[PDB]
Amino acid sequence: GGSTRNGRDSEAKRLGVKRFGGESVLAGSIIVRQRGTKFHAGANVGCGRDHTLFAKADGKVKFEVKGPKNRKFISIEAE
Amino acid sequence: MFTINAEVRKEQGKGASRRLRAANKFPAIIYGGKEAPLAIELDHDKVMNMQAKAEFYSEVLTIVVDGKEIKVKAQDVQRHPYKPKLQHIDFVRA
Amino acid sequence: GIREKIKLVSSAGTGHFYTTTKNKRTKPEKLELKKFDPVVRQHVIYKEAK
Amino acid sequence: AKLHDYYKDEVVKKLMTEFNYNSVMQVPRVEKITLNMGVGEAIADKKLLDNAAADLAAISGQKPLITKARKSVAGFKIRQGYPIGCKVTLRGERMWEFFERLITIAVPRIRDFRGLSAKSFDGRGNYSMGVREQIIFPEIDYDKVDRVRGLDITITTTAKSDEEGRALLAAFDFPFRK
Amino acid sequence: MLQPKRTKFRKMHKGRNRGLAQGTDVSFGSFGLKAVGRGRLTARQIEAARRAMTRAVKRQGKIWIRVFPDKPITEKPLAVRMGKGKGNVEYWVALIQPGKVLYEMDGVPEELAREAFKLAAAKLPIKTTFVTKTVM
Amino acid sequence: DKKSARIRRATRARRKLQELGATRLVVHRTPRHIYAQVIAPNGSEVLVAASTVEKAIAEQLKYTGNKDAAAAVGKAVAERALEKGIKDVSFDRSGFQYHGRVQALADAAREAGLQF
RNA sequence: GGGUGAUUAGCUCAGCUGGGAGAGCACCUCCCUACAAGGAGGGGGUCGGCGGUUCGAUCCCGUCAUCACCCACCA
RNA sequence: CCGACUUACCAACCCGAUGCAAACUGCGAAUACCGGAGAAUGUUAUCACGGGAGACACACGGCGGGUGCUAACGUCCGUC
RNA sequence: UCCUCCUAAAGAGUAACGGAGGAGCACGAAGGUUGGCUAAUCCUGGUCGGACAUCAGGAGGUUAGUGCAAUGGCAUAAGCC
RNA sequence: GCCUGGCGGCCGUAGCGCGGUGGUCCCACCUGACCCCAUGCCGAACUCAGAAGUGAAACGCCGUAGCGCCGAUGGUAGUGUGGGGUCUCCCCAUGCGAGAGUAGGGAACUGCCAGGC
Repeated sequence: GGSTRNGRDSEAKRLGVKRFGGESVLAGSIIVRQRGTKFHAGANVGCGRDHTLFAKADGKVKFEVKGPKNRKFISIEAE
Repeated sequence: MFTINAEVRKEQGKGASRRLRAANKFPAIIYGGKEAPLAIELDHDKVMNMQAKAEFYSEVLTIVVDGKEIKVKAQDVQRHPYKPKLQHIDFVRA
Repeated sequence: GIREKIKLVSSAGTGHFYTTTKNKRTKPEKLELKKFDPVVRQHVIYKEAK
Repeated sequence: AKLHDYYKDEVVKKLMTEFNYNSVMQVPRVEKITLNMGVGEAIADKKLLDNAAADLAAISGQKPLITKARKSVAGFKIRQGYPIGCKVTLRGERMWEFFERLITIAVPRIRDFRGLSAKSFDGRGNYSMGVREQIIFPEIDYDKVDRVRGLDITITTTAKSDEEGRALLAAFDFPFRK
Repeated sequence: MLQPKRTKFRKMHKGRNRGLAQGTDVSFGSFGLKAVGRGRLTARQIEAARRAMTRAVKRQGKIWIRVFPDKPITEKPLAVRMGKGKGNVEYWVALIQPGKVLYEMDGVPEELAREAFKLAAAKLPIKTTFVTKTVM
Repeated sequence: DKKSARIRRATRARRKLQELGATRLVVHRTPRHIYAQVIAPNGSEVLVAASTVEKAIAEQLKYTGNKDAAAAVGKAVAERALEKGIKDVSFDRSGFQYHGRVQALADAAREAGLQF
């Protein structure tokens, strides 16, 4: 050719894995270049159309499978 | 196919399968007929020479377990990929 | 490209003009939409698009 | 309603009180007539079929619809978002009011009338009773007319049988071809 | 001889053979030939073996071949220094493993099926062994 | 059916009023009867229930689907909600259009002390 | 093999914007005499193959089939 | 106005025999990788700022893959 | 130089002048919002429709559609009105 | 208890077809619209006053291997660790252990409440 380029996959890899947390703010399911795979639940209200679980808390991230089509939901855990 | 004898087994999987298949015994199972599955060990003497004849799969077989004799039929036969050897066998109740 | 940047006048006669990217010389369609103003900060009608 | 009040008791009794029938609402009834008029064939002139839908006030008493096409197709110069007809289709109240006007009064104005529907029944009231060029319904002071104007109409039911529908279309006066 | 007419991809991993795969049981007929080792199989070898069985059994019975080449493989036409991408595909190849039944027959005598598979086995790169229906 | 395509028009709004949580009023209507039933956030218990099936409407109203019968349930669910001490929370109308007998129930409840 | 281009009426091609196929010569036929000629009509195209992108693919893309030509350079 | 003969002739849709996929997924592991509470042993091993570097050219043996003739004291990478 | 689908081993990182397809702009609308809607394709039947239009019913199904290339999301639709 | 209906719990074994059945109560056709209101067309949605007729369409409940849907046992594949060898890969000991295939399941379970019996 020409070229097949290869390019890059870039960094910015997953943060929303296992029981962990922040200290002042946590975005416990934030992801790049992907949308509509994860959702937010509980009483704390996360982000809009992206449904990322956001919290202003010292509390840890909760992972659940809930409702119709056993969908992936995210919340804050009580301790 | 005249009556054969078997014994109950509790140790199982890979190493116990290969240690049973030591040119002396085979693993087998009996299932169906509204009763639970039973795991058994079978001596190599008769069963291999019996499965040489097509009547082994088209006519019922009598098996002794715990001294008591019951009727079954042959259903499936698992073989070895690189030697002429028997790996495992299924029987269904009647 | 061939579309190019263009500035709009306002019905308030502002010195500040509103910018968009829109064709005039080969495919004119004009623009009138109202936007935020820097003089009293309560919006003005940006119109005509030359 | 004044058409069904007769049909629910006085006729079609062989599917209401005779063998295998004890439920009186189990026989089919008329509710819809598939009257349609297209405009998307004149898509290169765009004015030829602009006011055709405004002169259907003798065959449909209802207000027309704007419509859109089913698929974008190049040899018909049409986009999916573009208008294709005008609907004017009668269902319910203005359908029974048209069933009292079809084949009841314009009987001295026919050209041949050899039987209308003869085949192509299936289960959904598939009785095609279109005119093949119109005869004009009796009306006050008309004097100028056009060529190749007519309508296509099927009295489609919510049914599954046009064998039982042949008792509905024999409960009222309708010709058939012999 | 023996390759598909359309392909989604032609540049492929050569890969290695696991020694297992599907096979062992005869199910198109009553007699067959089994691979009983590891090696490499081509379409020219399959055709040379087909041409061998048709001298032994002639028009008698039916003959089934459950085997067909596994991958396209790239080659360059002259002896050469490697580089500047892979070459092109003129043949397909398969890796065979001991449990693979290669050929099956039925409407023929057993002593003829064994003799025909002996004649066909002479066209193949490895030692091969005769197999029966085993009643099941 | 003649209800599933109506219920589909509330799924998004139900999930937005899920950000305020709390009880659901469950206003429901049929041609002959009008209903309201305050349910817990988990569906495991009810607070108060009122309908045009009650003796305090069924002998007063000429038809239990009438506009004044919806208002009569409105002032009945309110006097019960006030007795159960229910405060300012969102309204729940089961995919029905508010203008009509649903608004007649809601306005009669507002004058009877329902916090809406 | 590696590379740069192309394929439309019998023959030589026009038309390479993503919008329904065209000229000259021939063919066949009439007027002119027996005929090259002059004139007038009549007749046939998967516009190379197969998928893909699309409202739409001769046309844009990928890959073959065929054709024309350059390169087997460094010691 | 639609009929009859032939055909290892084809086939939506469904299925069995049969052999299959990194750029396919209507099933599906073992370990690895990280946070929090807590204990035991330790070379205080830690993380961070300040003074000084040197270095960014490497080979081999198992494990597992791509690449080559599953050739080469071959080659490109992961893993320890 | 920039975007990924694979190579990649279900931490990150990551190999071929390897394999496949793109960006250097367009969209005042495909933008905000209230309410409403459900595809392609294939089968049959229906007026002036003559494989094919206008439309009626079925079968079918995260096969349509979304500025633009792959993967991911899409019915509460982000698709269309 | 058994049913009629509502909004949920759970995220399908619960479905569709075929068959059985009710309206007494509930409910959906259905009655009437000229009325308060409306349709990119419409008494379809919605509106407003209902009960002449119906258990049909629809609807709830239920039965049943035609179809959709779901799969045990053992053996096998794969794998973590430590040891051995006749080492383009295999063995022995041992924790974990699929998927297809076979037998089989298959037409739910139900929480809270108003009313009918």
